[PDB]
Amino acid sequence: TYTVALTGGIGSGKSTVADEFAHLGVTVIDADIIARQVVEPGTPALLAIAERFGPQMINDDGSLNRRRLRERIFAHSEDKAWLNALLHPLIQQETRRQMQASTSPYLLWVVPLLVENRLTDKADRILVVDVPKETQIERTIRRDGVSREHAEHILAAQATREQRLAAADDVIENMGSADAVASHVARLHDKYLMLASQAAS
Ligand SMILES: [Cl-]
Repeated sequence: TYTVALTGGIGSGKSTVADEFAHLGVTVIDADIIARQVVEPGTPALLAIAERFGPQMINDDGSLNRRRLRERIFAHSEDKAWLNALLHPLIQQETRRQMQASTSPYLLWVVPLLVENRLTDKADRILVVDVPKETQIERTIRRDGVSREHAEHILAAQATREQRLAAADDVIENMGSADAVASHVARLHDKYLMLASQAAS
């Protein structure tokens, strides 16, 4: 199916742009959403994690205590392989299920932190969600609880803003009034619908 890659640095806010495409009926595939789904309350994988490592892995509301799991892996790198063997098949299965269940004219792929292959290996078009560097820093602090200096270190190690803008086919600035961002999404949606029709001919 016709696929648009949604990319953006940490602190771009790109998940809110993805949500706007979802509101227009577009299937959104996001590895971070899928990874959370496979360890949701009541899941066999969450049970296995808690039975191995302890009841602190489960919050009062039944969900995974993510910090407790990161602490376990930080103290015991030898458990990474077990956790991968548990979760990887589930993530792959759910990714493929979501792809096969899609009936929309095109798909939006939310590009993860790790970019080690050309985006065009999966995608027909690349949409970058751009914000000023100061905005990236502020949004990273507020979402991850890191210091400003830590945020700067994270950003310096990602692709630069100029590199991301140059690689894009389209750019959406995730700034200003939310209604204008949504109208910009709607315009890009129309472009992608037309490109999907052209590709299908
Ligand atoms: Cl194109």
